Amino acid sequence: GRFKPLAVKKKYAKKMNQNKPVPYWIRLRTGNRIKWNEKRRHWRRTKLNY
Amino acid sequence: VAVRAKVGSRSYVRQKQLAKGKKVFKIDCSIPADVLGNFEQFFQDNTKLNGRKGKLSDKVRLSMNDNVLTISTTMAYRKKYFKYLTKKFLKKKDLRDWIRILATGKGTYQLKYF
Amino acid sequence: CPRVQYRRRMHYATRGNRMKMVRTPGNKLVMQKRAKRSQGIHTPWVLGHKRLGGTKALRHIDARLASRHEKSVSRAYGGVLSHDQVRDRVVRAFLVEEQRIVKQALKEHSKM
Amino acid sequence: KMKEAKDMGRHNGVGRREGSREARMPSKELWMRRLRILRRLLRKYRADKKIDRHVYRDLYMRA
RNA sequence: GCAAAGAUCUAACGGAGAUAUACUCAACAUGCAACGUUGGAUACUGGAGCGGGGAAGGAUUUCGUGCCAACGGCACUCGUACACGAGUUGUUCGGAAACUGAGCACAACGUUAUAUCGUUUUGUUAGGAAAGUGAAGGAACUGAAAAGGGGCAACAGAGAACCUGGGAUUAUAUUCCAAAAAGAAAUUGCAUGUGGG
RNA sequence: CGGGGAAACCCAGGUGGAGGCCUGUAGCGAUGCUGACGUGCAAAUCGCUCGUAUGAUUUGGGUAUCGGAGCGAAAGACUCA
RNA sequence: GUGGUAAUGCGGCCAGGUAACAAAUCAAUCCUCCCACGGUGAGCUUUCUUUUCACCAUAAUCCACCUUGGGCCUUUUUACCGCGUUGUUCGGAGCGGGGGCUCAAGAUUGAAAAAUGCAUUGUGAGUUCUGCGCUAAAGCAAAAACCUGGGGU
RNA sequence: UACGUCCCUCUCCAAACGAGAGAACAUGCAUGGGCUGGCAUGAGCGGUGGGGCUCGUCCCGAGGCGCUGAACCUUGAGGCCUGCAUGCUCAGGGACAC
RNA sequence: CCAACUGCAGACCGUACUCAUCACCGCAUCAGGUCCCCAAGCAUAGAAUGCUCUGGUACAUAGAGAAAGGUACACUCAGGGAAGUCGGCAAAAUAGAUGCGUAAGUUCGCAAGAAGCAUUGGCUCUGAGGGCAAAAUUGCCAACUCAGAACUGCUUACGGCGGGGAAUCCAACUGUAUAAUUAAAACAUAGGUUUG
Ligand SMILES: [K+]
Ligand SMILES: [Mg+2]
Ligand SMILES: [Mg+2]
Ligand SMILES: [Mg+2]
Ligand SMILES: [Mg+2]
Ligand SMILES: [Mg+2]
Ligand SMILES: [Mg+2]
Ligand SMILES: [Mg+2]
Ligand SMILES: [Mg+2]
Ligand SMILES: [Mg+2]
Ligand SMILES: [Mg+2]
Ligand SMILES: [Mg+2]
Ligand SMILES: [Mg+2]
Ligand SMILES: [Mg+2]
Ligand SMILES: [Mg+2]
Ligand SMILES: [Mg+2]
Ligand SMILES: [Mg+2]
Ligand SMILES: [Mg+2]
Ligand SMILES: [Mg+2]
Ligand SMILES: [Mg+2]
Ligand SMILES: [Mg+2]
Ligand SMILES: [Mg+2]
Ligand SMILES: [Mg+2]
Ligand SMILES: [Mg+2]
Ligand code: NA
Ligand code: NA
Ligand code: NA
Ligand code: NA
Ligand code: NA
Ligand code: NA
Ligand code: NA
Ligand code: NA
Ligand code: NA
Ligand code: NA
Repeated sequence: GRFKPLAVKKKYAKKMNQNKPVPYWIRLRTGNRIKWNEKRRHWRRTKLNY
Repeated sequence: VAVRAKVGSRSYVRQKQLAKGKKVFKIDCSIPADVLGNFEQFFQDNTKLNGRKGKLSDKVRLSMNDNVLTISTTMAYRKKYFKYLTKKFLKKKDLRDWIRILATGKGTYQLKYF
Repeated sequence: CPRVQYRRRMHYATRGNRMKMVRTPGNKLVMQKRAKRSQGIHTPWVLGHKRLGGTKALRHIDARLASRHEKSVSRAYGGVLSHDQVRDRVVRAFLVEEQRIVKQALKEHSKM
Repeated sequence: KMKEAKDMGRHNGVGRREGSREARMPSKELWMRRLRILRRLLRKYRADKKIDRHVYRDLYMRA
């Protein structure tokens, strides 16, 4: 609801920033191995719980 | 409430009367402007007085002048009544479209176009 | 008919969260908080605990910001005791002191 | 329409009553109404000096 | 097998989702089924509601524009899905600053091979010297009087100075609005004039 | 408050609103159908019927007592399927 | 500091008070619903319907100053009788009548405020805060913060 | 190649689905009329009614009487009559046989 | 020194959305579970039950459609009426309100809604029950309830709503209690006694 501590709010903000896909030129770099993010999170599948 | 009612008393309905000073209503038919005779006949034949339609005696008088129908009475009426009767007449003569009634003054109705 | 909601972020019907229904100039029905009241200035509890005459029942900030007349009276012990209690104390003081003086004088006159 | 009929007393018979007599018209309300009427009348008579205090007190007790 | 919670019909727009033929052939007998929005019709919930707000829990699911591979156990032109871009405004609202409660246990002391143990609100630490500044007088210093150490524990108890209107958003509002503050108040700290003293 | 009686007391009409009182919603439970389901809607649920519903009542948050230990209107019940 | 016979107007330390506390009964204001009068808009209209539906709003904060419910003052003194509640009671420890002081809750007049909002002003029922002052071998949390007085300064 | 058979379409003595009995411009289908049956006297209008209201009249009133064995329904999972009346059909289409 | 006036200043964190037949827990968008506030009209005793204005919704795969056999929160049945079965299991059955009437037993409180009999619609009328404004008199007005009468009708016709009686065993009573096969006669209880 409305109440949360500022420390918890900042942790949630960091997670929101991390939840993004890989930019396209990373795949064009030389010797590249990354295709998908593979650390994507969905609010309905896995819970952070903090 | 103070006196119990009876069913047979619905035969006579007594309309309340003013203390003094006849009230006057006016209906304007300039914008729609023959028909005035029909309208006046309809009003004098349909207006109710104390219960009965048509025979209104002399407690209510009507007149048409300068495209304006006038009603003078010493009997307590409602301005809404002569809007209801006019809507009735317009429906019967099949012109409820493109014509409407609007209050203009404190005691006057006015016809208009849509 | 219309239905209302809480507006001050506390949603429980306790003795401190009392509300009233108000119709505004804009033709809507809202909820406004009802202020808490006070019982007023009283006589001491062991002496009867009666509400004192000439004093007003004011809450915290009102009592702080009001003037002295509202909470006291010009007599002695104004705003603490009532008129009958003051009269009884005056009479008791005088009579007890007189009895004490008489007894001590009698003792000294017997001694001398 | 039905309310005017019921004001004339038309649909309130034995076969239409469904709740108890006290549920429909409680007896405590009737008693309070009657006793207040009687006390008001007695006070008015005493004020208008039709009866005296001696008669008033006896009537007040019997009411 | 996909049967609890009664139920949908119609026209016009939209869309690749059609009125999709080898010909003969007027047409039916050779392109079925299903989708969104708007209008109309018919029903359901029935104020202990498939109504409008909050706590715990969740943490961007909110909003707009697109998209329709996978997922929404049938379907989709639609989505709490996917992509991009945005959104949360306070002297007074809730908390803290600043109360105490059932309670907890830092210091001190004691005990234990071992503190990672015990006592610690029935006024109340500890064999126990736990007070650090008012007024002062002749700008700061100096030191009289005050038994019983420090702290936490209630977003429903105590406490707590603000209300309406808005043509003000795509999404926030007792939080935004500008000199005619749309406006009208209340309260706190420090200063300045007036009056009284 | 009315009537009776020598007296002790007796007969009657109102007012009032008591109780681990009664019928009955919400709530808190779970008797029967030995119903339905029994590769379920569900690792205990559904329907009707049933117990109680001012009290030894129901419920939110905070706090306190655990592994040969805790807690128990006592069934070897319960202590994160 | 200062008026009134009075109830009571007005300009360190110590003792009390507010915070601060159950049930039932009965009865206000606010709000909701209904009815009666009007005004404005829309619906029905083969026939009937002086008709059916919707709307008619007033925040906080402030001035000035009538009701009804408690407590009290002064005057004239109550013969076991009087007062009073729906209800279980009050009186020489001061009933009732006359005149007053005060408290709580409302009403009214006005400033705000039409400059706003939308396209009137009267009855009856129901519900809160409020008042009616304060089961039991069960008997109604505390503190901060604040208020008044007694003294000295 | 021919004879023909099956599907699509229509009917119901058959029928879970297949299979069956039939028709294939045919009173075949549709609507209406008449019959046979069911219920029980329609909407509307009008001069007996316990009572009541206003000026011998004029009105409010449950019910009753008349028009009125009226009104409505009657083949549809499928009653009758063309040895009763009209309307629609306008080269039936496809696959096998091959 | 005291008040108002006036000037300037008024810091920190929360604030989107949800709160559930899709946003939380149950492996899931699961017929299970989850605290608080506001709460309209009519019938009616009514927060029972049925229907409706405002707000919300047409989402839970659909179409055609007479097999047997099933499930149901769906019904009827001639004559008989428990003969069925371990056993009236299951179903039926009683039913609101008002008047009259009510046994044995008993801790005098109850048993008791004991049992049982009667009435009830519609319409048109009559009587009783009050207030404030000037007298045991005049006007004006509100709100509903009860009782009595004439006329008239029934196909006994929404929903909702106890079947009753005579006995025996056990436990005095209200309560608790094996979450997921046992709700009892078990446990508790007031009362009684003993011990330190
Ligand atoms: K320790
Ligand atoms: Mg299958
Ligand atoms: Mg299926
Ligand atoms: Mg199934
Ligand atoms: Mg419905
Ligand atoms: Mg209900
Ligand atoms: Mg799918
Ligand atoms: Mg979208
Ligand atoms: Mg996403
Ligand atoms: Mg609080
Ligand atoms: Mg605050
Ligand atoms: Mg929003
Ligand atoms: Mg019971
Ligand atoms: Mg055992
Ligand atoms: Mg009460
Ligand atoms: Mg057959
Ligand atoms: Mg909610
Ligand atoms: Mg669910
Ligand atoms: Mg209801
Ligand atoms: Mg039979
Ligand atoms: Mg028999
Ligand atoms: Mg046998
Ligand atoms: Mg049975
Ligand atoms: Mg028992
Ligand atoms: Na959290
Ligand atoms: Na009684
Ligand atoms: Na269904
Ligand atoms: Na403590
Ligand atoms: Na604290
Ligand atoms: Na009980
Ligand atoms: Na079973
Ligand atoms: Na099965
Ligand atoms: Na919000
Ligand atoms: Na069990």
